[PDB]
Amino acid sequence: ANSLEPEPWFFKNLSRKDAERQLLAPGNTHGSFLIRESESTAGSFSLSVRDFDQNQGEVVKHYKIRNLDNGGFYISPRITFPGLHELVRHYTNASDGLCTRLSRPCQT
Amino acid sequence: SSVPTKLEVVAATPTSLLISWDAPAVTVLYYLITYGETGDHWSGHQAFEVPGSKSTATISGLKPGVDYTITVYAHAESYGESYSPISINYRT
Ligand SMILES: [Zn+2]
Ligand SMILES: [Zn+2]
Repeated sequence: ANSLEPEPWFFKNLSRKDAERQLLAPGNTHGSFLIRESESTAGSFSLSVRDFDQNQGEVVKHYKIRNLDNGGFYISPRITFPGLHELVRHYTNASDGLCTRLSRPCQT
Repeated sequence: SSVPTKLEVVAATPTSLLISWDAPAVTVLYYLITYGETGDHWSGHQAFEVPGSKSTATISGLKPGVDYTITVYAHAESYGESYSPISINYRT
């Protein structure tokens, strides 16, 4: 309800690959995350998260945030949320199946 | 124990599956159904919602000769934890 524009973790029109270079910029580590809106389909969001290193190389994972008919969102069908704000605080409390706990907004 | 119970395929073509399950006693507003090739990581599965009043669903656009894992998640509230999911495997 326009409440995403002040969020430090929200990035408007940001592509998957721009999310990766953003999350690999200096100042980020595992847990660094952003939510981005898809550039083609307005209203469909992704979660991008700086993961644990693999084989001394940096890793960034991506998750589709899916849309409920009732307006809510979910990543895993085991737990659904009324908005992105509750989704973000839930995965900041625990990884709960994500590669890593959300720990810090992506630093620019 | 899971909600729903008795997930089974009840029809198949090389590119689609119809699934049905035992109507639950408990309240269900909506199901979330995921499907994808067995072995693939869950974050790449497809997913879609069916209303809590249906007890069947159609999954289409599949590739023939592939092992799919199909999981049904029942939600008793608008938002929150699902019941324990129920899951089956089937090859097209
Ligand atoms: Zn039977
Ligand atoms: Zn595969």
